[PDB]
Amino acid sequence: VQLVETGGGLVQPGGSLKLSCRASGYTFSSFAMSWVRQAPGKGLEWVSLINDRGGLTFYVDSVKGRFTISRDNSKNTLSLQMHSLRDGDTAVYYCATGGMSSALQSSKYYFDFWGQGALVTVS
Amino acid sequence: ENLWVTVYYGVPVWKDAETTLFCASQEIHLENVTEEFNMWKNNMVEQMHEDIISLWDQSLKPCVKLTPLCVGLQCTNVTNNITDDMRGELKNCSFNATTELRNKRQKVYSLFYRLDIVPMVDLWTNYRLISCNTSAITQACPKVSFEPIPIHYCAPAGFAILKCKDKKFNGTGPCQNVSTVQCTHGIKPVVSTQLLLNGSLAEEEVIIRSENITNNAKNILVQLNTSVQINCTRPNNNTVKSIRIGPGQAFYYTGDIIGDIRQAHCNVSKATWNETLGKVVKQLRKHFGNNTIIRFAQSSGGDLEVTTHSFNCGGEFFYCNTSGLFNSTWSITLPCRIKQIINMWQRIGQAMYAPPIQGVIRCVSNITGLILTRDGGSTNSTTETFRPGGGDMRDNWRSELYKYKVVKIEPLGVAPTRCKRR
Amino acid sequence: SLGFLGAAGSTMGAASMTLTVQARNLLSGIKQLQARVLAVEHYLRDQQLLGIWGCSGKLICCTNVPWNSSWSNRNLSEIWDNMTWLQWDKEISNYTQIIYGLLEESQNQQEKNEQDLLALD
Amino acid sequence: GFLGAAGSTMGAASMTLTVQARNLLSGIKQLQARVLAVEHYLRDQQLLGIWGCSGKLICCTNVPWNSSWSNRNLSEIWDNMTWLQWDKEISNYTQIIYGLLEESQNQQEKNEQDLLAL
Amino acid sequence: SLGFLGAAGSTMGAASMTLTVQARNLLGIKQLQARVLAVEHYLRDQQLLGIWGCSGKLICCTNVPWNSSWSNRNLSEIWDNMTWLQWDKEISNYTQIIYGLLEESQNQQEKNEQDLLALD
Ligand SMILES: *[C@@H]1O[C@H](CO)[C@@H](O[C@@H]2O[C@H](CO)[C@@H](O[C@@H]3O[C@H](CO)[C@@H](O)[C@H](O)[C@@H]3O)[C@H](O)[C@H]2NC(C)=O)[C@H](O)[C@H]1NC(C)=O
Ligand SMILES: *[C@@H]1O[C@H](CO)[C@@H](O[C@@H]2O[C@H](CO)[C@@H](O)[C@H](O)[C@H]2NC(C)=O)[C@H](O)[C@H]1NC(C)=O
Ligand SMILES: *[C@@H]1O[C@H](CO)[C@@H](O[C@@H]2O[C@H](CO)[C@@H](O)[C@H](O)[C@H]2NC(C)=O)[C@H](O)[C@H]1NC(C)=O
Ligand SMILES: *[C@@H]1O[C@H](CO)[C@@H](O[C@@H]2O[C@H](CO)[C@@H](O)[C@H](O)[C@H]2NC(C)=O)[C@H](O)[C@H]1NC(C)=O
Ligand SMILES: *[C@@H]1O[C@H](CO)[C@@H](O)[C@H](O)[C@H]1NC(C)=O
Ligand SMILES: *[C@@H]1O[C@H](CO)[C@@H](O)[C@H](O)[C@H]1NC(C)=O
Ligand SMILES: *[C@@H]1O[C@H](CO)[C@@H](O)[C@H](O)[C@H]1NC(C)=O
Ligand SMILES: *[C@@H]1O[C@H](CO)[C@@H](O)[C@H](O)[C@H]1NC(C)=O
Ligand SMILES: *[C@@H]1O[C@H](CO)[C@@H](O)[C@H](O)[C@H]1NC(C)=O
Ligand SMILES: *[C@@H]1O[C@H](CO)[C@@H](O)[C@H](O)[C@H]1NC(C)=O
Ligand SMILES: *[C@@H]1O[C@H](CO)[C@@H](O)[C@H](O)[C@H]1NC(C)=O
Ligand SMILES: *[C@@H]1O[C@H](CO)[C@@H](O)[C@H](O)[C@H]1NC(C)=O
Ligand SMILES: *[C@@H]1O[C@H](CO)[C@@H](O)[C@H](O)[C@H]1NC(C)=O
Ligand SMILES: *[C@@H]1O[C@H](CO)[C@@H](O)[C@H](O)[C@H]1NC(C)=O
Ligand SMILES: *[C@@H]1O[C@H](CO)[C@@H](O)[C@H](O)[C@H]1NC(C)=O
Ligand SMILES: *[C@@H]1O[C@H](CO)[C@@H](O)[C@H](O)[C@H]1NC(C)=O
Ligand SMILES: *[C@@H]1O[C@H](CO)[C@@H](O)[C@H](O)[C@H]1NC(C)=O
Ligand SMILES: *[C@@H]1O[C@H](CO)[C@@H](O)[C@H](O)[C@H]1NC(C)=O
Ligand SMILES: *[C@@H]1O[C@H](CO)[C@@H](O)[C@H](O)[C@H]1NC(C)=O
Ligand SMILES: *[C@@H]1O[C@H](CO)[C@@H](O)[C@H](O)[C@H]1NC(C)=O
Ligand SMILES: *[C@@H]1O[C@H](CO)[C@@H](O)[C@H](O)[C@H]1NC(C)=O
Ligand SMILES: *[C@@H]1O[C@H](CO)[C@@H](O)[C@H](O)[C@H]1NC(C)=O
Ligand SMILES: *[C@@H]1O[C@H](CO)[C@@H](O)[C@H](O)[C@H]1NC(C)=O
Ligand SMILES: *[C@@H]1O[C@H](CO)[C@@H](O)[C@H](O)[C@H]1NC(C)=O
Ligand SMILES: *[C@@H]1O[C@H](CO)[C@@H](O)[C@H](O)[C@H]1NC(C)=O
Ligand SMILES: *[C@@H]1O[C@H](CO)[C@@H](O)[C@H](O)[C@H]1NC(C)=O
Ligand SMILES: *[C@@H]1O[C@H](CO)[C@@H](O)[C@H](O)[C@H]1NC(C)=O
Ligand SMILES: *[C@@H]1O[C@H](CO)[C@@H](O)[C@H](O)[C@H]1NC(C)=O
Repeated sequence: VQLVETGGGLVQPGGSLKLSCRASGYTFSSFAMSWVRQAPGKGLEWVSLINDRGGLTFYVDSVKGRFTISRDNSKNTLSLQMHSLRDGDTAVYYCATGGMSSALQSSKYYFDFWGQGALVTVS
Repeated sequence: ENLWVTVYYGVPVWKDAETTLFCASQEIHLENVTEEFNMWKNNMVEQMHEDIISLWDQSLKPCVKLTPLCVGLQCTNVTNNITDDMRGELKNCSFNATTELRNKRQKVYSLFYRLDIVPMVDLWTNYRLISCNTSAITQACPKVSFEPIPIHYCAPAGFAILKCKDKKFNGTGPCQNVSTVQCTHGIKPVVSTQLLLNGSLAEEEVIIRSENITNNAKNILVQLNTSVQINCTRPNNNTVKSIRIGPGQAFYYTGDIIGDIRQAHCNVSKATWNETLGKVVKQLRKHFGNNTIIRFAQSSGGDLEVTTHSFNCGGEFFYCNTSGLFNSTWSITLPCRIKQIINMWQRIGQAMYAPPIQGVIRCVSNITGLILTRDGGSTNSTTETFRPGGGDMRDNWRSELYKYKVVKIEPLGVAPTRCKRR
Repeated sequence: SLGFLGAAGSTMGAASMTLTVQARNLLSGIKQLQARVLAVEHYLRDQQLLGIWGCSGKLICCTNVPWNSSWSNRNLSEIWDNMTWLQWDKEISNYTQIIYGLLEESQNQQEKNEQDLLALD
Repeated sequence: GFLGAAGSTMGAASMTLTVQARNLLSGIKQLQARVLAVEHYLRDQQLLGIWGCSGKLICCTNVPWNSSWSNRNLSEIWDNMTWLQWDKEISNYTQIIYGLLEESQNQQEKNEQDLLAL
Repeated sequence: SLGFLGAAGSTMGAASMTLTVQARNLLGIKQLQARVLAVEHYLRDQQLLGIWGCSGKLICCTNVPWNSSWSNRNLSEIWDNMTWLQWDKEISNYTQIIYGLLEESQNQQEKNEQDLLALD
C-alpha cells in the first residue's frame, strides 16, 4: 500500500524528533495504526498504537512519558513526536497497519501493511 | 466468534402503526430506503374522516335550530320572468312563524327550492319542508363558513410520517423515493361527490388508483397532472331577508330575486376536457386490454347526493349534473341545481340548513381528479363502460393522503459486537 | 447532520453515530393529551427496559450476554458494513424477547455479584 | 409473578425486583390514571437519582444503619421477615433515612468533584 | 434548609449546595395539560442530561473545555461574586453551542469506551 516514512534521521541525545507515515493504497480511517521499533541486532518490539479514529493511544512503559502518537484522517497522515530520546532508542521505526479494531469490526491483534522504516540514530 | 450483545438506543427502525394525529393550521430525505405503502389500509384517511365529522357536528351545535319551522306552508308559482329550465324548481311559499314573543305570530313568505319541499295533503297548506317528519334541521351559524381551509396532520412524538415522492406512484407497493416529515402538507377538506376539486396534481401523466382494478365494486381514483378549470355560477341577484323566530334565534331565508330568473349553470371548456379524457383513457388502457374500446356514460339513478356532482361553491351547496361530461365512445354547459336542507354525510338525524348567500355566486374551481366506478356488470366484450360515481366521502381524502404513512419509531435494538462489559 | 432518520438507509455502523439525533425526537383537546401520554409511556417503558439491563444513561451499552449463532450467524463485517438497521431488525424478529430475558437475568446476577463484592471488608 | 414474593422472606424476595418492576408503567379518568402512574414512577426515579442510585435496583449507600431504627440482626431481618412486616416496622423512620441518604449524596458528588479537579 | 429557590439570590458557589431542594420541587383538561407539560419538561431535561452522559447526577463534570469567548471571567468572580441568575443572563444564546459540544463529546466518549472495552 506504499506506506512511506518521511521522518528525520539524526538527533542529539536529549532532543526531539518527529516521524510520520503517509498512506495511499487503503482507506486510512478504517484501520488502526502503530509504530514498531527494531533496534539493530535485537529484533523488533512494539512501541505505540493508535486507534482508527485517533481518540485512543497506547504505549510501552519505556516511552509512555516521552512519545506522543497522533493521526489525521484528512491527508492520511500518521505522526509520532518523540521527546527526550535516549541512546537505547536508536532503531528503525516501522509504520504498521492494524493491531486493533473497533467493536464493530473483526478482531486483528496483528500488524499488516508495514512501511519501509525510518532510521533514527541518537548520538 | 466471541461476540456479545450490545444494546443501542436511538436506532433508526420503525414499524407500521397508527395513532392519534394532531391537527395544525421539515422534510428529510431517506437515501437507500424502500418502503411499502398501501393507501387502502392507511388509517390516516379514517382518522381524517372521523375528525371532519366531529368538527362538522360541533360547528352546528351552538347555532339556531329550526324547530319553530317545519309547519305546513302554502306554496305557489314564482311570479317573474322565469325561463323554461326553472319552471317548478323555485316556489314562493308562505307560513306562520313564531316571533321573539311566545304568544305572537307573523306571516312570512320566502322562496324555496323544490328539492327542499315535499308535498303534503292538508287544509290551507299543500307542502311541508323535507326532513321534518324525520330528523331535525339546524341552521348553520352565519358567522362561520365552509371554506376548505387547508389543515396539516402531524404525528405525535415517537412517531413519524413517511412520504412517497415517486412521480408515478399508484398508491400501493414499494416506494424508493421516501422522505420523513413530522407534518403533512396543507390538505384542503374539499367536499365533492364525483370530481376532485382543488387537490394535488400528478407530476407526470395521469395516475389511476384502485384497490382491485378488476373488481367492479371498488372505485377508481383518477389524478390528473393538469387541472381543468370549472367555472360555475348562479346568475341571480337574490336578496336575503331574516326574521327572529325566538329569543335571540334568527332565521335566514331567500327574500326575493332582483332581475330575471335563470338557471345556475356551470361551464367546462371543451378544448381541455377533450384530450383530458383522452389522457384518462390512455392510462386506463394500461390496465385494460388494448383491444377494448373504452366508453363513458352518465351515472345510474339513485339518491341525488351520488348521482350528481355536489361541490360546495361559496356558501350555497350546488348539485351540478355531469351528464354533459363522461359521454363518449373513446364549451360544455351543465344545469347546476341547488338545495338547502342537506344530509351531508349520508346520515339521518343531523339535517343542516344552508342559508342563502347574498348576491351572485361565481366559483372558479380546479378539477384535479375524478372517481370512476366502471360498468359494474363487467361485460365480457370490448366496450368497457365507465360511469362516474361517489362513495363514503373518504376517497376525496384518499386522493391527498395516498402518499403518507404513519410509522412508530423503535429506538431500541440489539446487535453483536466485540464489546464485553466489566 | 443527516437529520432525524437520515441514517435509516445507511449501514448499521454509520447509523450508530446518529443515536442522539433520534433520541432527541422521541419526546417532542383530550386526544392531544392522550397522544402526549402515549409518547411519554413509550419513552418511559424504553428507559425502564434499559435500566433493568444496567444500561441507564447510555445510548451504546455493552453487556455480558454472548451472541448465539442460532439468532444470527453473520459475521461482524456483513452485519455492520453490508446491512441496515431495518433489515437487521427484520432478521432478529422472534429473537428479541429471548435476548431481553437474557439481559435481565445477566443484570440481576451482575447486581448480586457487585453487592457481594462491595460487602468484603 | 407480580407480588408473588410479597409473602416470601426478604432474602428471597430481593431476587425478584425485576418482576415487581415493569408493572409500574403499564375517558378522562383513564388519562388521569395514566398521568398519576407516570407521576408516581417519576417521583420514585427522581428520589433514587438524588441518592446516587439511578439506574440500579439494588443500591448500596454510605449511610450507616442506626440501631435505634431496628436492633434486629441480619439473619432475623433477611431470613425470618417479609418485606411487608419490615416496611411496617420501620415506617416511622423512613423519611429520616431518606433525608440521610440525600445528605450523603450531597457530600459524595462534591468529593468526586474535588477528586476529578486534581 | 433555605427552601425552594431560597438560594436564588446567593452566589453560585453557595447556591450549588442546594441542588436537591430545586430538584425535588420539579414534580379537568387544564389540570392534565399542566401536569403533562410539567412531566414533559422534566423528561426533556433528563433526556438532555442522559445524552451528555450525566444521568443520575446533579453536578456533572465533562470533557468540554471552557471557551474564553463564552465568558472571560475567572472562577473567583463567577462562583463567589455573582448569582446563577446573572450568570444565566450573561451566557444567554451561548448555551446551544455548549450543548452541541457536550453532545459530541459524549458521543466520542461512548465510542472510545466501547473500543476500550472491545480489547481482549
Ligand atoms: C377552489 O379554490 C378556489 C380559489 O381558492 C375557491 O374559490 C374561492 O372561494 C372563496 C370562498 O368561496 C372565495 O372567497 C370569497 O370572496 C368574496 C370576494 O368578494 C367574499 O365576498 C366571500 O365572502 C368569500 O371570502 C374566493 O373569492 C374564491 N376565489 C376565487 C379566485 O374565485 C373555490 O371555492 C375552491 N373550490 C371549492 C369547491 O370550494
Ligand atoms: C311571493 O308572494 C307574496 C305574497 O303572495 C308576494 O308579496 C306580495 O307581492 C305583491 C306584488 O306582486 C305586493 O303588491 C304585495 O304587497 C306583496 N305582499 C306582501 C305581504 O309582501 C311576493 O311578491 C311574491 N314574490 C315573488 C317573487 O313572486
Ligand atoms: C297563517 O295563519 C293565518 C291566521 O293566523 C291563517 O289564516 C286564517 O286561516 C283560518 C283557517 O281556519 C281562516 O278561518 C281565517 O279566515 C284566516 N285568516 C284570515 C285573515 O283570512 C293562514 O291560513 C295561516 N297560513 C298557513 C300557511 O298556515
Ligand atoms: C319522511 O318523509 C319523507 C318525504 O318527505 C318520506 O320519503 C318517502 O320515501 C319513500 C322511499 O322510501 C318514497 O316512496 C315516498 O314517496 C316518500 N314520501 C313522500 C311523501 O314523497 C319518508 O319515508 C318519511 N320517513 C319515514 C320514516 O317514513
Ligand atoms: C307551477 O309550476 C308547476 C311545475 O310543474 C306547473 O305544473 C304548474 O302548472 C305551474 N302553475 C302555474 C299557475 O304557473
Ligand atoms: C401498483 O404498482 C405496483 C408497483 O409494483 C404494482 O405491483 C401493483 O400491481 C399496482 N397496482 C395497481 C392497482 O395498479
Ligand atoms: C426524489 O424526489 C426529490 C424531490 O425533490 C427529487 O429531487 C429527487 O431527484 C427524487 N429522487 C428520485 C430517485 O427519484
Ligand atoms: C401531463 O401528462 C401528459 C401525458 O401525455 C403529457 O402529454 C403532458 O405534457 C403532461 N403535462 C404536464 C404539465 O406535465
Ligand atoms: C380482485 O378480486 C377478485 C375477486 O375474486 C380476485 O379474484 C382478484 O385476484 C382480485 N385482484 C386483485 C388485484 O386483488
Ligand atoms: C357559460 O357559457 C355560456 C355560453 O354562452 C355563457 O353565456 C355564460 O356566461 C358562461 N358562464 C360562465 C360562468 O362562464
Ligand atoms: C373562467 O373564468 C376565468 C376568469 O377568472 C377565465 O379566464 C377562464 O377562461 C374561464 N374558464 C372557463 C372554462 O370558462
Ligand atoms: C397498448 O398500447 C400502448 C400504446 O403505446 C403500448 O405502449 C402497449 O404496449 C400496448 N399494449 C400491448 C399489450 O400491446
Ligand atoms: C342530467 O341531465 C341529463 C340530460 O338528459 C338527464 O338525462 C339526467 O337525468 C340528469 N341527471 C340527473 C341526476 O337528474
Ligand atoms: C352523448 O353524446 C351523443 C353524441 O351525439 C349525443 O347524441 C347525446 O345526446 C349525448 N348525451 C347527452 C346526455 O347529452
Ligand atoms: C343586487 O341588487 C341590490 C339592490 O340594492 C344591489 O345593491 C346589489 O349590488 C345587487 N347585486 C348584484 C350582484 O347585482
Ligand atoms: C388552477 O390552475 C391554474 C393553472 O395554472 C393555477 O394557476 C391555479 O393556481 C390553480 N388553482 C388552484 C386553486 O389550484
Ligand atoms: C446510499 O447508498 C450509497 C451506495 O453507494 C452510499 O454511498 C450512500 O452513502 C448511502 N446513503 C447514505 C445516506 O448513507
Ligand atoms: C444458543 O441457544 C441454544 C438453544 O437451545 C442453546 O442450546 C445454546 O446453549 C445457546 N448458546 C449459548 C452460547 O448459550
Ligand atoms: C462474512 O460472511 C460472508 C458470507 O459467508 C463472507 O462472504 C465474508 O467474507 C465473511 N467475512 C468475514 C470477515 O469473515
Ligand atoms: C418469525 O416467525 C414467523 C412465524 O411464521 C415467521 O414467518 C418469520 O419468518 C420468523 N422470523 C424469521 C426471521 O425467520
Ligand atoms: C411459605 O412458608 C413455607 C414454610 O415452609 C415455605 O416452604 C414456602 O416456600 C413459603 N412460601 C414462599 C412463596 O416462599
Ligand atoms: C441514631 O439515632 C439517634 C436518635 O434516633 C441519634 O441520637 C444518634 O445520633 C444516631 N446515631 C448516629 C451515629 O448519629
Ligand atoms: C438474631 O437475634 C435473635 C433474637 O431473637 C436471636 O435469636 C438470633 O440468634 C440472632 N441471630 C444471630 C445470627 O445472632
Ligand atoms: C409510629 O408512630 C405512631 C404514632 O406516632 C405509633 O402509634 C406507631 O406505633 C409507631 N410505629 C412503630 C413501628 O413504633
Ligand atoms: C446577601 O448579601 C450579603 C452581603 O454580604 C451576604 O452576607 C448574605 O449572605 C447574602 N444573602 C444570602 C442569602 O446569601
Ligand atoms: C472557541 O474556541 C476556539 C479556540 O479554542 C475559537 O476559535 C472559537 O472562536 C471559540 N468560540 C467562539 C464562539 O468564539
Ligand atoms: C477576576 O477578574 C476580576 C476582573 O477585574 C479581578 O478583579 C479579580 O481580581 C480576578 N480574580 C482572580 C482570582 O483572578
Ligand atoms: C448573545 O448573548 C450576549 C450576552 O449578553 C448578548 O449581548 C448578545 O446580544 C447575544 N446575541 C444576540 C445575537 O442577540
